[PDB]
Amino acid sequence: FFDELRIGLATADDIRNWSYGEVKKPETINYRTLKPEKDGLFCEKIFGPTRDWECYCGKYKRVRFKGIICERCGVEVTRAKVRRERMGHIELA
Amino acid sequence: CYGRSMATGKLVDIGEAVGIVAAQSIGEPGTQLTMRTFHQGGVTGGADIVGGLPRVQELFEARVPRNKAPIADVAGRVRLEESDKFFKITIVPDDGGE
Amino acid sequence: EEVGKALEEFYPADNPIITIVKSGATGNLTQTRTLAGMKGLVTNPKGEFIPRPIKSSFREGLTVLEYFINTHGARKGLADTALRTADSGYLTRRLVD
Amino acid sequence: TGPGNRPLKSLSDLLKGKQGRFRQNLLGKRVDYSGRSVIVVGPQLKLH
Amino acid sequence: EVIAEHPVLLNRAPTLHRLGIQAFEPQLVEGKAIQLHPLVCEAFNADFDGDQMAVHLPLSAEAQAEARILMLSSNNILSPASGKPLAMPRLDMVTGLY
Amino acid sequence: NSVPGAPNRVSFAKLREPLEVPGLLDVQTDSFEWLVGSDRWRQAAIDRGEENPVGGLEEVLAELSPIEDFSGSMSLSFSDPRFDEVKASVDECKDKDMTYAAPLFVTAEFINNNTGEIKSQTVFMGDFPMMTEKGTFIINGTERVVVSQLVRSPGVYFDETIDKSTEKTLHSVKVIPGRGAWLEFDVDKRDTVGVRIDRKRRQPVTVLLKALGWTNEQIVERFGFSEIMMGTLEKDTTSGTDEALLDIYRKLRPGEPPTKESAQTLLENLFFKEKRYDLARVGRYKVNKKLGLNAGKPITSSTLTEEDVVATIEYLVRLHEGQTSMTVPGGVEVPVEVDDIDHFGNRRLRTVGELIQNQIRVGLSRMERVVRERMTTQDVEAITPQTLINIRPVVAAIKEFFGTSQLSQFMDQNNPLSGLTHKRRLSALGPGGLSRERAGLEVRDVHPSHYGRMCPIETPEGPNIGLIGSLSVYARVNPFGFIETPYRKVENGVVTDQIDYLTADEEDRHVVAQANSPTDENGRFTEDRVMVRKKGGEVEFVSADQVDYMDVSPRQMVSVATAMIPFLEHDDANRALMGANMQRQAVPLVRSEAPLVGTGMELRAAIDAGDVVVADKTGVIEEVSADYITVMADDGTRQSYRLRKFARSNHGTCANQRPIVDAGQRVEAGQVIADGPCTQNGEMALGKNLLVAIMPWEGHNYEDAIILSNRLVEEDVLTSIHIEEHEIDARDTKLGAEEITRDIPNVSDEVLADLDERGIVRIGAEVRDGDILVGKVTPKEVRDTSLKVPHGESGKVIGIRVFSREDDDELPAGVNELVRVYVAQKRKISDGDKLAGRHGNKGVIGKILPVEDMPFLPDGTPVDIILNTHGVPRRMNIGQILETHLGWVAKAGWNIDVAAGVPDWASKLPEELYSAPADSTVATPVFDGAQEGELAGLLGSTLPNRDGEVMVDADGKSTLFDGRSGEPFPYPVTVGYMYILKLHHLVDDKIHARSTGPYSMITQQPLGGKAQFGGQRFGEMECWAMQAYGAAYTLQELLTIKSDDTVGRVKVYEAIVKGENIPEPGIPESFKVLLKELQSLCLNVEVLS
Amino acid sequence: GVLVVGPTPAFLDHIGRVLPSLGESDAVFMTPGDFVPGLHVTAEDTPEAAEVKGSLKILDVLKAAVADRQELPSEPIPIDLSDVTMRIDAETAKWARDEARKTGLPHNEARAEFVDVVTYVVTERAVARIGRGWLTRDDKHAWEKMRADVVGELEDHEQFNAALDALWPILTPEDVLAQLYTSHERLRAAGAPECLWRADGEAWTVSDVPLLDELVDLLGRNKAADEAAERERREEEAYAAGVLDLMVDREDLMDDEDHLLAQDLIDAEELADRFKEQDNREL
Ligand SMILES: [Mg+2]
Ligand SMILES: [Zn+2]
Repeated sequence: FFDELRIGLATADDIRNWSYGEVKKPETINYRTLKPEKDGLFCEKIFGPTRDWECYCGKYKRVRFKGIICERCGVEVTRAKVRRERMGHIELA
Repeated sequence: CYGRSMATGKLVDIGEAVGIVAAQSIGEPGTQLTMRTFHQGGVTGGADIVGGLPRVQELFEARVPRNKAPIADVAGRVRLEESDKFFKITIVPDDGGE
Repeated sequence: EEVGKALEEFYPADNPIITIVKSGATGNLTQTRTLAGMKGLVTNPKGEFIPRPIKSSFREGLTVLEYFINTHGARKGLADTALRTADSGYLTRRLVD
Repeated sequence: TGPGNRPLKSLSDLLKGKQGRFRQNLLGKRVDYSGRSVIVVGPQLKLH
Repeated sequence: EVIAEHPVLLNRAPTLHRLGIQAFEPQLVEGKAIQLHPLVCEAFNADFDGDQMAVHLPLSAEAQAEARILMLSSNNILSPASGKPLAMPRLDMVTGLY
Repeated sequence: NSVPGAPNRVSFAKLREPLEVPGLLDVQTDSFEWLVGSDRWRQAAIDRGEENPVGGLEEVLAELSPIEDFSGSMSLSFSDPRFDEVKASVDECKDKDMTYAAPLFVTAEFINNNTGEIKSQTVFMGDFPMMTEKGTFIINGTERVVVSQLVRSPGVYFDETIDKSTEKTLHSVKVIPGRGAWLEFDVDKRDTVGVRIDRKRRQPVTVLLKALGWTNEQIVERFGFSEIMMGTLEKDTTSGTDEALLDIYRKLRPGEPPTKESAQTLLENLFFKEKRYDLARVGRYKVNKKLGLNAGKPITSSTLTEEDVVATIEYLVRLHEGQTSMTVPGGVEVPVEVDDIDHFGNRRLRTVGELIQNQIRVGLSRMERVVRERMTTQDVEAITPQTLINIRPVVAAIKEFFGTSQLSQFMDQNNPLSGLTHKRRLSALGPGGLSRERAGLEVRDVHPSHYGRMCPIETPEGPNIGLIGSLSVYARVNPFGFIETPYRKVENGVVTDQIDYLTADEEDRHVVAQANSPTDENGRFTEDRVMVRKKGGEVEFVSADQVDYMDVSPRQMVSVATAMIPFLEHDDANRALMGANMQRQAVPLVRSEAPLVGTGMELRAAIDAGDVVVADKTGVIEEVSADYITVMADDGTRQSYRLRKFARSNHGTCANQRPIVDAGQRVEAGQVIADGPCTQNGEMALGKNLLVAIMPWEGHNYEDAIILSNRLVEEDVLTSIHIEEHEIDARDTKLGAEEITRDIPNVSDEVLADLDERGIVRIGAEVRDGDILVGKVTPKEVRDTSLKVPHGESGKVIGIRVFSREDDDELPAGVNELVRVYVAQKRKISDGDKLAGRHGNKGVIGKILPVEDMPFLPDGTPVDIILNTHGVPRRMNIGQILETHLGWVAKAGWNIDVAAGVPDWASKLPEELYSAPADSTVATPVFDGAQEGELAGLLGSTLPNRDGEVMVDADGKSTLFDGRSGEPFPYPVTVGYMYILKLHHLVDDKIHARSTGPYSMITQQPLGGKAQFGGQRFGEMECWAMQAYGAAYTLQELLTIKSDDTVGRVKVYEAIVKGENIPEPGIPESFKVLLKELQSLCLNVEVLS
Repeated sequence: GVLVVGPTPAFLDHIGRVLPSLGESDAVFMTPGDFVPGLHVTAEDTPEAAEVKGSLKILDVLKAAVADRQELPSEPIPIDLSDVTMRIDAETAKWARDEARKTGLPHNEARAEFVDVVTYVVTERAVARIGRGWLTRDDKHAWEKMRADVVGELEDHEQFNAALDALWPILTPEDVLAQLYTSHERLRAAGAPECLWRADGEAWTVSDVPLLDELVDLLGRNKAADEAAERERREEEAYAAGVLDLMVDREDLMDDEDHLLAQDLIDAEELADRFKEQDNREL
């Protein structure tokens, strides 16, 4: 367990550490095909799958094997709603 | 400093929440006490004395009583004068002055 | 008051209605007076006193007017018993805070 | 001012209101492993 | 074989103090009403004119022990407000012993 | 008696009833008659009423017609409503879920002023629901009650009050119509009179006066006795009539382009035009008698005026100034005073007919707007009413009053009396009265205007105390909706036999006496200082010459469920309330038994309710079976009464009728031919007489708990039948058809054995939680969503009610079939079930004892119910002791030994009460009944037992034996017979438990409730109590592993089923989302350790 | 209530010896010089200037005395901002003073109308930069900078608001007289004679007390002061709402029969209105 709780200001270093990618593109989703966008809002290429176990590409959609970084999308197939426990970031000019 | 526990009868333990017990013990019998009349509207019944839950909320908030009375600022003796409807009181200190 | 006095006197000690009281099991002598003596004065819905008292007990049986004017304060006690809980809760939440 | 006449939402507006982990429920939790019934007396019983 | 030595908490609302929740050892009875010792009925403020009661069950050893030790009715004989006993002879018992 | 087959029930009554109990649902049938303008009401009114009796439909139409257009060219008018016979009957409407309605037709005439042509037609207005002779409506099968409404009558009401801040006594005035806008006036905390036209900004008062065409000379001649009103004048920057109308049209229509003619047409077409503002005849009459106007005149003109808007101000101003007397310039003198708001001369009753009138009015207004929309868009002289008229709106209003309202309620039938008190009910809630803003504490109280009009006792126990009540038994309703009660006219001190139905306003003007007041020679009083009421309920003793009226009977101010409580003057008021409201919720028993000791108001309460069957015509009985009864009258016409057998009430109870007649029986008219669920020989029998001993036992009757014999379980004494209804629909899904079949998906064929060909369950079979009832397959190919027995339910399948579309009878949008399955359960009294008497004595059943260990009498008779001593005196309900005594005196007869004269305790007894056999029945009316002299010596008589031994002495006590030990209890115990009631509060309906199940997926806790199969609320106070013990792990457990933590409850279920240590959250879990979103805000957070 | 006027309260010594219920609860003694709640300037008599300031021909002065404070700039007080140009002139100030006089409302009441008119004036330079706007928004939304400069200038205001306070100052009625007696052109500017002149204004006499009173009817009030009292009232009512949320719900009851609760007889507002200090004093 724990005993104490401390806060403080966050530099760019700790954030660059927390996030595993970069956000660059302005859009949420695509209506047509209802498939998420890329490199922007609703990261489907950094955090992991759309819902779970998949990648943006569907190249990998099975449970037997996990962690194989999609050689197309560079994606780690896993579950448990990671994209809710995942923070991106940007390096604004 | 707290003392013993009234439930166990033995000296109180370490970690025992003794503020919640106090709140409960004081609040539970709050229905056995007088209160402010429950009527929609009327005259302020505080003209007469009302000294139940009102007095208790008063004290626990430490607001200024209604039927306030002054207290001795310095020991000594008293000199009492009465005009029409006004009381004057002068305390003269036994050792000091002013 | 005189009736309650004369009534706790007149009654023996082997009586059950007095025994259950003086034993601390239940009850009061106010109820025993209301039952075998007189109900006495009753309240308006304002909360004031009706100066015409109920000289009848729940043994003699109450007249129609007496019963009607007792109902006044008999309904005014079902809400009080609820608002008092909200007041108590206010103060208790303060103290627990 | 978002579409129409509204104040557009914001990160640090989540917590000024009822929503957020910081606001206290003042309610219950409708707990599992629980029940309700009517009580009768048993005088053949021990306190425990 | 499983209802044994496993306590259960009995609660009755409104709960204005801690004796309104007490731990008890279950005795399995035929029927659909809960049998309640007549001495825990002044804390609970319970009677048998229809009143209901809620039952909660602990699962973790820690909570089982907290019930067996802190909550058990054979330990909360007294009020944590004046030291007075609560689980003491009421009306029938009183008139019998008197 | 006065009823043909009246089983004799001797009475201790010492007073005579100069007025019989009027009808007890004549407040729900007179109003519907009025509405539909039946001929009965027509005659009744022509007797005492105008010579042009208009109904409620007639009036609505007359106010609607004639529908002229802006061009005053073409006009439409309605008249002559007319009802044709009902399509179905009550029983058919229920069997088929139809509605009890009659077609309504109306003559529509269409005039054209251009050409003087007429196009009359008898147009159809839709089916109109009808009020059944039992005072009910039938809607889609269900019996429903339209409960009356208590509302503030239209008129002017002046209310003094106190300013929250200045604590200054001020005044006010409010004018409220039946339809239109309000008009208020005030005298402010600064002595400036002002007005609040249509509850808008408070502008001054002289503004209005000018807007009506008044010159300061007039304002100063009418007024001028005052100096706050002149001072208000002086500070009217808006001097000038038209400037004032501009001010008003501005405050009302602010900014938008004004106009003078628009101004006058607004100030006129808001108060003075009788289409946007109406004071119904009652408001007009109130205003007139209040202000001193239009004395003895033809009230025909029912709208506001300009003289009253001035006399109102004048009244107000002489009020603020303490003047008690007023006189309008030309009116009559008047008292100046404030007007109470709970008083019933100001409160009035909207009966069912008025409610339906109003909703029809709404529908007709909409149909009128449509008529106009459709009248100036279609070639003239070619448009006919049938083209101008679309009835579809009206029906909706009707179909929206019953189907979904608050005053149209599912019928409250746990028993005949439950439904008969649901009809004489007076509700202060619903659209038109106080809804939520005034549920306070001064409207929920009793008012001396309730005497004879509203019961001071019968009011439910829940949240609607003081809001809902029940009408008295001798009370009726004026045509203006004010409630009336009768009194007897005293002339010189001698009670006349003449009746007068007064209302509160009239009553407050005289001295109303009491029924028990003595009389010696054709009326004159015996005493000199007789007791009476007065204006403000001020009971007083006064000389018998000051008296002007008198109450016909005691029990005037009580209701049905409260005139059926013997020895009520011996029971306090809260426990009498309990007794009534528990006598409502009493479940019918298999075989019913009527009280030995009762009241005279148990025969009528069953006749005047409708669950009994009575003869429509004198005659003999031609055939008697369990279901049908067939009578041959004297006229030769043959009647046939069909009886309800094991039908389900709206509350699960049974509704079985049974005949009480033999073939060849010369019945009279009004004679009971069948008994209902809770009647015996035609009188309410809601419970049973039981042998009771008032004594404590070995702890098993502690704190209002009580004990029983196993006899009441062997002989099926307190047994009751309960029926349940389960329905399933085969509705469309767009993937195929929801089919009802027996080829269920793969399941045990053993479940498919009690199912008939069509996959529905077979009558006579017995069921149990989970057992299939009807196999319904919704397409996928096929799934299994069948109707299975719920949790904690079982019984025999009585019968079935199927509704198909292959008949096209009727089914809602998208349905193809409905199946209703009924299941019955015989429920015996059991440990936990609630039990009660008519006196508020209630309790649960702690112990059921074998008769061999029950306190028995020297004759071997074991008592049947043991009740404790400790609850009687602190609860103040000794009426049950008196009931016990008299029950003994009646089950064992009596013979007063008159050989040596009549004892002095019997000098007031009615002869024919000097003797009676065993199992006799008596009556003790609530306030004129058995006394204590008439009951003390009447306990000695007590005819001996079969062996000559008297088992109860003159004090009410016997000598019992411990059925366990064998020795006699060393003191005599009080024994007798008590009437005991079984209640709907049963334990098979309350026992609820849960370990796992479905959650709410919104708050993500378990659901709340018993049908939802939910959990129990662990609240805040409980958390406090759980902290004061110092218990942290139980609290963690309760707040995480049970309600919210959705990844922990699974781990817990698995742990337990596997038998491993129940885990612990290594680090709290509600924290992570907040951790993320505070980190996302660039605030470093570090869970330390 | 009751009011008694005169030098000696010995007249109020009768109301107290025959009607004590008032002589110590209701009656109020005042002297010509105590009419105002907060000062008892009685000994400060004055020569025949009284006649002037004790007769309704002074009302005119009062009105004009405010007119001598509905002032206009001597020269355009420049708009001290970078990307705009001063439009403040006797032109705009004149337009707006006339507009404010034209609603017939006291000074502090029409402050708001004055300020709104001046904001819609400066809207000119907000959108009339040269021809109109000149930004890529002015083809569909001609008012992006209109209501981003004018709805931001109530925030970039200190200069604007303070240099407005010269032409429509929030007068506390004590100052309008202090700096009406010291000056020498105010007396004539507002219509007053010159006897009224005096150096120290705060040296108040008996004949300036009713004037001080009338000033409060001539000026108005802030109308926006009680803004935190609303916060505290709302939070007290919320605490009471929570008190009621704690209590047992009719559907979670463990009693035998339903009964009255407090949630169906009282609300947060009234439950909170009775735990307030609700101080009370005599009339
Ligand atoms: Mg109870
Ligand atoms: Zn991929």
